[PDB]
Amino acid sequence: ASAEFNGAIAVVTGAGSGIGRACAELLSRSGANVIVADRDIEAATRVARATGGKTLVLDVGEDASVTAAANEVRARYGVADVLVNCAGVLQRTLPPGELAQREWDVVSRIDLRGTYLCCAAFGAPMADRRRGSIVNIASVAGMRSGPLHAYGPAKAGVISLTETLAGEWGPKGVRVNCVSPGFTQTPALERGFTTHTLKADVLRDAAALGHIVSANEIAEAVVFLASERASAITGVNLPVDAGYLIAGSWAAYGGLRRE
Amino acid sequence: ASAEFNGAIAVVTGAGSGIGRACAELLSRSGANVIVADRDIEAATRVARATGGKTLVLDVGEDASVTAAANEVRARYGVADVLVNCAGVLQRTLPPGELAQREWDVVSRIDLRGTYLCCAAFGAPMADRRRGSIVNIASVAGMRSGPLHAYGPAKAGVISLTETLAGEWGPKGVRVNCVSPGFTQTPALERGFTTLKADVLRDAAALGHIVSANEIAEAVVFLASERASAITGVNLPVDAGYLIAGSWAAYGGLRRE
Amino acid sequence: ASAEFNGAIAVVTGAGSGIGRACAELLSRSGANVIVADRDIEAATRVARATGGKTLVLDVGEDASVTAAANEVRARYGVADVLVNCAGVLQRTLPPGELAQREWDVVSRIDLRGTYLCCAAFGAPMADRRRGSIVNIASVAGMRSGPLHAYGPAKAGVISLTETLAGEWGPKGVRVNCVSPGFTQTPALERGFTTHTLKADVLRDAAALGHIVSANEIAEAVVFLASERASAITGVNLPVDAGYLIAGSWAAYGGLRR
Amino acid sequence: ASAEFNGAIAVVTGAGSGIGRACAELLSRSGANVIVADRDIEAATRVARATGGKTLVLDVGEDASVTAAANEVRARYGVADVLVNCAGVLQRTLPPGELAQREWDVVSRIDLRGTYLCCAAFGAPMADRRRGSIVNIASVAGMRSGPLHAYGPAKAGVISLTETLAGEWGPKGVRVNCVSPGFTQTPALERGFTTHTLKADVLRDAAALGHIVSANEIAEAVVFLASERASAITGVNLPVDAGYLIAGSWAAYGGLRR
Ligand SMILES: NC(=O)c1ccc[n+]([C@@H]2O[C@H](COP(=O)([O-])OP(=O)(O)OC[C@H]3O[C@@H](n4cnc5c(N)ncnc54)[C@H](O)[C@@H]3O)[C@@H](O)[C@H]2O)c1
Ligand SMILES: NC(=O)c1ccc[n+]([C@@H]2O[C@H](COP(=O)([O-])OP(=O)(O)OC[C@H]3O[C@@H](n4cnc5c(N)ncnc54)[C@H](O)[C@@H]3O)[C@@H](O)[C@H]2O)c1
Ligand SMILES: NC(=O)c1ccc[n+]([C@@H]2O[C@H](COP(=O)([O-])OP(=O)(O)OC[C@H]3O[C@@H](n4cnc5c(N)ncnc54)[C@H](O)[C@@H]3O)[C@@H](O)[C@H]2O)c1
Ligand SMILES: NC(=O)c1ccc[n+]([C@@H]2O[C@H](COP(=O)([O-])OP(=O)(O)OC[C@H]3O[C@@H](n4cnc5c(N)ncnc54)[C@H](O)[C@@H]3O)[C@@H](O)[C@H]2O)c1
Repeated sequence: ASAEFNGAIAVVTGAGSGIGRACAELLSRSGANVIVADRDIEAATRVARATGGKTLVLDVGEDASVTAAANEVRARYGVADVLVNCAGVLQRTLPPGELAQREWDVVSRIDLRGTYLCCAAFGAPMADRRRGSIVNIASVAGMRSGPLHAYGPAKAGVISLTETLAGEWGPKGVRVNCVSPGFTQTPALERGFTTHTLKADVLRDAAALGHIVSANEIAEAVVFLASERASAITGVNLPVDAGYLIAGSWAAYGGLRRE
Repeated sequence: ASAEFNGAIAVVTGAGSGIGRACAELLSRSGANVIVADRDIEAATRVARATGGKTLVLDVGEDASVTAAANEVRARYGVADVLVNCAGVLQRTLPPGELAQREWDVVSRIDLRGTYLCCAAFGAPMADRRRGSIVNIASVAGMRSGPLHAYGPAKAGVISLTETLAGEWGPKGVRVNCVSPGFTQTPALERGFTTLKADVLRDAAALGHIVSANEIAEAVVFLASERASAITGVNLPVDAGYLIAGSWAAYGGLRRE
Repeated sequence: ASAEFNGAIAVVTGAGSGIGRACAELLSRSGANVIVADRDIEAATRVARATGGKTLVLDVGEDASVTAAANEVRARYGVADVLVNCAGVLQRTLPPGELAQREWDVVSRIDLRGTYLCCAAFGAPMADRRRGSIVNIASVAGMRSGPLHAYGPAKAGVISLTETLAGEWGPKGVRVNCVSPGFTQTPALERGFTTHTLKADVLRDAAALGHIVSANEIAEAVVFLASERASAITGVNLPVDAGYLIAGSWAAYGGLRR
Repeated sequence: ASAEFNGAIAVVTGAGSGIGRACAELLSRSGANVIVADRDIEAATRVARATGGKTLVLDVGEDASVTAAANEVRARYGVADVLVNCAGVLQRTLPPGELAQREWDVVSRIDLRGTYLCCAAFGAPMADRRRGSIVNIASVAGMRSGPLHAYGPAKAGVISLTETLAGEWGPKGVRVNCVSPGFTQTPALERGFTTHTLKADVLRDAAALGHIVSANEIAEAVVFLASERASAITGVNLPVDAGYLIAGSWAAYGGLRR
């Protein structure tokens, strides 16, 4: 535990599960007053009870929901000091034509547009106040090819939006960065194992360190960038991926040189 | 003029103006049978008359329009050999909160989703046929910071989608690449001068030029052609050195004449 | 039919073999007056006889050789219109400690420093004359991880130097770009097969298009960038790799769908 | 507390001044046993008196110096747990031809080759023991164009080498990452002000946050990556630049909105 965020209001979207839960837990253990924001109130309530945080009902796919949630935070607590955008959904890894356009649309709406909605609603007041730190959650899938024709582009959009906002709000004292997880142990990744969409040993083999990343490891990088340890860092994308991005190019040379 | 695309069916979206028009002109001068596709039927027809191409009514923001256009092409001409995705719109350069969410949505719908709609509708038949070349139009704005919180992310999405498709369809023999224009002289840029200042754009590029639509088209046509037979999944900036020049300010700026 | 150079003077380093040979051949077929430059005069002569170009002895690891070559070009032909830096060497794919420091030093000296030597010697006069186009040869190995602790860094150095020079000389009308080949069929790649450092089917499998790149395919990209068809392109790195950079990230999803 | 190292041995090169000094200081405050390594014993002694660390004479431009220093660390303390490569030099911002080749060579030898020498000498034993964390210092100048035809390429080389080593040694449990500072307040930057090579207000204006980066701010990112809080991070380049990389592209739109 630490006092690094004592007094800080930290809104974490998607905080009921996975990466957002781990960020909420670490921010709370670091002293922050965490707003546990999720569309799933049961999950958010469980996390808030464990962290001492406060729940906020938030559907990032619904403009009215985001606007209302932002107004509730301002009225009840104050201008957010930290915003972490973890709400997101995955997609089936289907090629164009097999992937339903409806599925493509949902991924874009939640993962890119929903992050924009929250940055605008929670972050514009930060720029007005002249202080704040925003951390978005992108993905290695936003950085390289893969069978994710909605999720890849949406996460690449998050990397871009992190850069555009960092330039817009830098002169107003707000830092905006993003973390790009590799394959991270969460209930979403477990559902991929259950549908046989992914295989755990295949994911380990695809990473230079031979590990699947833990939600807590992602949260450490988010909290670093959200904190004053990162006071000079803005507009960056930090991959936390156990070396996934490193390993793929070794196959032409016979693969990683393993134990 | 050349025969490099003799016999090829080349669908160009947004071909009524600007970059798409220059691509249609150069593809036609290179021998292709150009399908001049646009939401603006009068503009498409002017370009088709000049190029010997054929018009195709296409609104990349309407799924039914894209599906019908792809079906017309397949029945009247055949499977496309080349698809160039130039249809697109710009946005007002407003910060979050000032930019209307409706404006953000339109840009994402046309510039990213509309390119996906056309890649799926025209490009899946290419993958089934085991040959084709697709060139998307991104932007330097998809590569660096700027005051375009819809357009930047959408164009970054185009760069990503070019990569994801190149991997999906590489084993089926379809190459997918993208060109990222800098500031390019088109009627859309002229509307910016009447938001943007021409001297400022020249100063922001290492070569001191605004890119012409024809210069963009040369890069598109290179990537679409067999001169690029081993090139897939790449983003080619055609920007007069905009991406190069910004980092010089800390050292006193470009060292000019 | 790829471009027209109208007699432009084009100096190609490493032009006796592989990528440089293919660049010299296509430039000559495209109307350029090619200067076939190489450390191996016998290989340069063979290529120059086939291209109608002229030979130039050039060892990019020897400062005096680069200076003397630039002086010969200036006196005999004039300032170059095009420079293509293809001279290069590979390395054994050994981890640090197994890799001899002497091997590391050679690769850095030839592949990065030697390209800098030629850009300074042949390219500064281009900037003085307010025109020219320079194409460097980097590699996908300068863009991603691999067992190449000298060659990767040197080729990443070439990508950077392309950007730095593009900015220095952009205002003087000189474009500077680079091509990053993937695995390309040359005698240097053949030595990787013979020594069993590389396996041809493994290289095809590692590319989204399932091919090894040909030297001519690299030359087409070099010639495009060197030509007026690329008059607005500067400071860019163009990968020509059959989709090597694309394919590696698919393994986590079960690999390429073949 | 930024991190806890529990007595881990941390070798910091260039630790007598600037970024290396700040890294040594924060590592010591975070519980590491710091080895303050520098070519200048006087500066290293001053830093080590403040950190309780131990001094090591190290010239990263002399192979025998690096080898002897690694042997002394192994003999006196053990295999390093952490290595931070901060030894470096800048260059005059001159175009090719005006920049002496001797100046180009020094920058490449110290900034890229010297980092490779240290990664090989101190890092191969880490891979052998199956544990360690290495942080290299690159620069934003290794990521974008500028008037730095040696320093840009050398620092791009460091970003590459970080990736190549991360792949080589990842399977042996060693993480390798790098930090790319922007303009950072050190004696080296002050020499740029004194020579009027740089102007402080120009550097602030070129960053989205309007600041010059402090040496301590760089050290925080180095210590995060070196620590177990970054146990899943390898092969990455983390810019710490107050938004320099963000700001340049705004000029076309009228500049930053201040
Ligand atoms: N798990 C991975 O391997 C991985 C990898 C890369 C990126 N990511 C990204 O990290 C973030 C979280 O991933 P996760 O693994 O923690 O998934 P998760 O399913 O375990 O948690 C996601 C949370 O987001 C909430 N949520 C979903 N849609 C929402 C909506 N419209 N409005 C509000 N809340 C919504 C969910 O209720 C859920 O609690 C996502 O952006 C994900 O794309 C995850
Ligand atoms: N001009 C530049 O500086 C510049 C820079 C970077 C990127 N781009 C991109 O190049 C592409 C073309 O730009 P331009 O300068 O030629 O603009 P332009 O206005 O001159 O031409 C754009 C064409 O797209 C058509 N179009 C717009 N929406 C459409 C829709 N839903 N369906 C079908 N057609 C539609 C328009 O009718 C028009 O004919 C765009 O993607 C643009 O974002 C332009
Ligand atoms: N073949 C590939 O797969 C591949 C991949 C990526 C990059 N590259 C790069 O392409 C360029 C050409 O490679 P290649 O495959 O054609 O090799 P190659 O052996 O077929 O030809 C290389 C030429 O460079 C000459 N040369 C070597 N050192 C020289 C020196 N100091 N001075 C003058 N000439 C010298 C050689 O005599 C030879 O003629 C190199 O830079 C290489 O690193 C090659
Ligand atoms: N200051 C900046 O703005 C900035 C920006 C980007 C990157 N960097 C990089 O950070 C690192 C340190 O920069 P700094 O500002 O702290 O410089 P500095 O002059 O303040 O300190 C550098 C230290 O490196 C030592 N050193 C130099 N050459 C050496 C050699 N052969 N062997 C051993 N020690 C040697 C010096 O004795 C000195 O103590 C460098 O790699 C630099 O390139 C600095």
